[PDB]
Amino acid sequence: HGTELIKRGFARMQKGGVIMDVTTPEQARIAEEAGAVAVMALQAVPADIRKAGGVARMADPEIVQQIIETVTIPVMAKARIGHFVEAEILEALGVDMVDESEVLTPADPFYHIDKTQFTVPFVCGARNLGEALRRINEGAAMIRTKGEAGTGDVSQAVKHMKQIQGEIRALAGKTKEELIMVAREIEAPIELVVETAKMQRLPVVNFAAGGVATPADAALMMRLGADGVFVGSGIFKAENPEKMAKAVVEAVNNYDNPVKLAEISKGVGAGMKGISADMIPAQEALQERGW
Amino acid sequence: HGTELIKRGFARMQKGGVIMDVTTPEQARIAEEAGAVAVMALQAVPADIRKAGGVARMADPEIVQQIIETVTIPVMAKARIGHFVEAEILEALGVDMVDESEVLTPADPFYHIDKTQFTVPFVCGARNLGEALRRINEGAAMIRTKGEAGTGDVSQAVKHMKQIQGEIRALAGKTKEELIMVAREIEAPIELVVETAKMQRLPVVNFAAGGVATPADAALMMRLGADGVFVGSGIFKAENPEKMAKAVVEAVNNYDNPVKLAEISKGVGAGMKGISADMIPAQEALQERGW
Amino acid sequence: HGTELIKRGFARMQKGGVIMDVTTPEQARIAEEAGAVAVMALQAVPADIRKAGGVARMADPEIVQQIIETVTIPVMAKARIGHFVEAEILEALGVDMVDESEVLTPADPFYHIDKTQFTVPFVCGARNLGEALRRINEGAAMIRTKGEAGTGDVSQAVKHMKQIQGEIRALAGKTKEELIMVAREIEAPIELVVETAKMQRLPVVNFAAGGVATPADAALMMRLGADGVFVGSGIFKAENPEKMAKAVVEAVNNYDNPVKLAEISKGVGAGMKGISADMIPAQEALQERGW
Amino acid sequence: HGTELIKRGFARMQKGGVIMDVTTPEQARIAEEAGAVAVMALQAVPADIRKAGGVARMADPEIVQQIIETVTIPVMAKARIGHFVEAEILEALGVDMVDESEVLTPADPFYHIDKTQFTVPFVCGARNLGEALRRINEGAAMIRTKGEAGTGDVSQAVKHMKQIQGEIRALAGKTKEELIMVAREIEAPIELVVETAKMQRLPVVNFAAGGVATPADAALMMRLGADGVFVGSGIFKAENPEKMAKAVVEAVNNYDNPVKLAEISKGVGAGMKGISADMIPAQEALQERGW
Repeated sequence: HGTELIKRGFARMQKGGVIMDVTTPEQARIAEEAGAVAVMALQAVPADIRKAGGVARMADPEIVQQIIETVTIPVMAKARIGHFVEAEILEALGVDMVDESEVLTPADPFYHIDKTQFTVPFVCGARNLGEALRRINEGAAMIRTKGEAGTGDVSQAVKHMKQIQGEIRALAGKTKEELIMVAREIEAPIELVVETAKMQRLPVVNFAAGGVATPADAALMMRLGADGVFVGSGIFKAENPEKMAKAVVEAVNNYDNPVKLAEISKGVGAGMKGISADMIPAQEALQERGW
Repeated sequence: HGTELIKRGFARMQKGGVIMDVTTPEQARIAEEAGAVAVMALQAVPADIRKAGGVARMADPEIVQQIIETVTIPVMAKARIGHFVEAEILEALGVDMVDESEVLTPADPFYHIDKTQFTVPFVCGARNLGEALRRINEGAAMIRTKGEAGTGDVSQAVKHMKQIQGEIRALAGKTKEELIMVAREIEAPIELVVETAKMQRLPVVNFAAGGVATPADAALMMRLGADGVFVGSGIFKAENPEKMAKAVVEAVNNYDNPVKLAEISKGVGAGMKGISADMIPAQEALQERGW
Repeated sequence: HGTELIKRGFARMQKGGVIMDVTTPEQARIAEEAGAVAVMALQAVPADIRKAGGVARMADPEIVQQIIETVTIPVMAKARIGHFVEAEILEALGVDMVDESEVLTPADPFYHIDKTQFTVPFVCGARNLGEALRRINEGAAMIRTKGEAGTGDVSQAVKHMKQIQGEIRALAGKTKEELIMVAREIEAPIELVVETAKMQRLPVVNFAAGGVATPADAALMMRLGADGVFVGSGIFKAENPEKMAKAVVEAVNNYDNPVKLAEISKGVGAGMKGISADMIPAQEALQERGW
Repeated sequence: HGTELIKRGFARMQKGGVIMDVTTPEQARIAEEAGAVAVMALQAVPADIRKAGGVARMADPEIVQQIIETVTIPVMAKARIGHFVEAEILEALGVDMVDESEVLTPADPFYHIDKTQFTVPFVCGARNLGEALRRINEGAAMIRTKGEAGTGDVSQAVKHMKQIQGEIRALAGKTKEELIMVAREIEAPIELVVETAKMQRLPVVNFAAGGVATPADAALMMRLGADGVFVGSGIFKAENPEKMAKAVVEAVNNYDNPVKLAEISKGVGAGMKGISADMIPAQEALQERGW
């Protein structure tokens, strides 16, 4: 199987980019022209998944094969939580990274995949520091904040990004006898809590996902310490997907220049009509999945 | 960056005036002719925001650019709570004051902007004396009562205005050992609670907002000690926006002359059909935002 | 009045020493010969105060005058909480430092003395970081952990010493927006929480008090980061006060040399028969005083 | 410092023996003649500690020096929980093993010693599998069940011995995905829970302590899987310490021969008058210490 370094060397190439979720070959072609670094083939954007309801599963193998033949950038895919056979079918198709999505219906209500047995690197969700460290223990090669997929509200993504980054800053200065106590409270391996405290960052690349809907929200996450952004319903549910796409990609490249950001936001168009994240009942919140 | 005095010298020029919220260049032209002191460009008046629902964001940069070119009085804008990048884009556009509105959807559920790092002065909401003093600590150059935006009921604005002004009157006569105890109960800096107690007023200009719907309500707030009034849905959701506008502006200039106030109120027209503030559930109350 | 620097320059001379509580001139003479740095005149050691009960007050002015004439090292005294007139009488007698003791019966159930109006430096108790910072705000020139006076159990002193020092280590690495949140939770001035976080120690000298009963416990507190130790009932309620005194003084000077510590502990004698700190009801715990 | 193997090679020499707690040189001489493998010097047997109350501490250094000069078998000692300076003084005296006893008054209510920094091997208590694995993580070179010291009731020791050994038997057959779930429930390192499951025993020597009072109880613990027995108040609080001593030592050597055990128990004498373990309130139970 692929060494952990090489899986933690496919996740580092994605730094400072944008990943756009697409459903058809034409949408995949659009994203590549805008300058994206990867695409995420799925049957329907997270906004539609809330609307349609029912049971969501892995995309049809026919679609993921067509997108791959259409773009040159790496292609990712989604699999249900704990469905180690779905992740086997995607890997055989040639995807470069499999995303254990909480958007799709969980298949195993207790366990996640055993990601160390596979070769393709994975990406997993995380709400706090405890969840980030457990996932890396299982072999996750990247982490992305859960947020609230399909709502267009960046309130939840910022909350989870300050929880992960807020805790990692407190670990500085603590003594060994205390870092052992923290590992108990957050229920994380003690080997990682010491590796994190020495580095002051998650030992794997960390992205932002859920609620990114405008060029301003994209550059906000990069100013909180993210290495990139996952943009889904925000672009292709907007007024003009083509214009919004180039704006978001350019926003991440100039997240620290206020003068330029004003230029980008002009003429982009109206964003997706979201849903207030505080309006969603807890039982309906996708973020609650991924124990 | 701009010195606190100059930011606390742009907020003082607005004393004894009216600020009217507008959405289109024509509405901006209307307000200026009525004699207003400033306009607040936004995508939709707070009355529509309740009706439309969804996620509300910063206005389109194209609109704020058009209003600025249309009026000579200063132009303000709104930004979401905690979205320090949106406040960066507005400042680059040339607005003279950015309003951290609780009407829009909060972007950060824990923190507000760090307003001391910017040059354009800010304005922030407040329900009591504790909230007013914390905001000024962060660099707010003006305070306005939250009220209940979009309801047309002046019950909530009066309540919050007697909470802020009622507390500042109790601080007179107290001894140092006691002013320290108050700062604990209201959770405010002790340096400000002593500056307030010596001045018997908020050290920054204070306006009234939310529920002002008639020339009588406008002059009521000025008789409770306000320095001005923020009028939003009240004017342009009324029967005749043009006539209501001149009446409200004239009401604030004669708030202490009963004979004249009768003359102003004649022929103005029917006010906006409001909503009883006591009918709104707490979870739906915009005033609860702005912790 | 004495400048805060000079009061924070009388507290620094006491670093790396032992302060022994004495009741009679002969006990005061004993402590000086053992090499102590100061004595604390009081009517009865904290062990007797629990036994006798009743109301405890400031020592008789006749006693404090006799001790001062007997020793050359500085003489301290105790005063009740909030009794600003008792602290006035001691200062006139010539004591060099007044100790706002929680052992004595509180006189004011809401407020402490206003220690900035006096010239003699003060010392005050503290259970956590919040209490340490409030006391320094009022003008305290030294801090000592409350512990559980008169029990001979070093369990409580260690607990409070890891609470104060444990919190100061977490403050390293935090950002300004977060140090403001901490100051709210611990209810401390924001100016101090930033001074502490930059220094990684309390800005004033910190001692250990309560439960020190053997040469081992004395060197334990110095190994947790204390600058000294307050030893009360431990020495003069032991089998041989003369031998225990020289041992404790020598323990603090060799707290980091295991070979020597064994030599000191040989032939010292039996320590005071203490009381298990977990056996004391909360209403009877002296540490609960000093809100 | 001593390698973990050598500390886990001083604990293995004690297999299949008896360790007798002694207070005076004569008692130490008695135990050696009976054929014991080690002695545990302390100020008073656990039976007296309950009766005397107060605060219990490390023995006088004079006593531990006298016992060592009297016997040829290794000499152990006790230290309070979390008192890393007391364990330093004993090591300098020449003891071969330091016992972090829960019988003595805890000195640190949150943490135990950091036993990896020392050279002398340690022994620590344990009520279940979770506690046994955490202690070994810190560097414990032996484990002994807590039981209920000083009661003479073998009900509690058997309970804890079936908890530790009962859990280790369930771990057989489980899959990796499940051994990770167990490590969460028992809050133990995942590296040890896999080492235990492969060996089907604690990776360090395990003894029995608390409630052993007769030659029958001694051989009962050895039939439940113990490697030895710690006998304290049982022998020297009995009718005839000399006869009981040889009986208990001989019981452990013939724990599996019913015919011989009858011969040993004849003429031994009356055992210590114990206290029913179910009569002791939880707050008074020594076993509750050692979190």
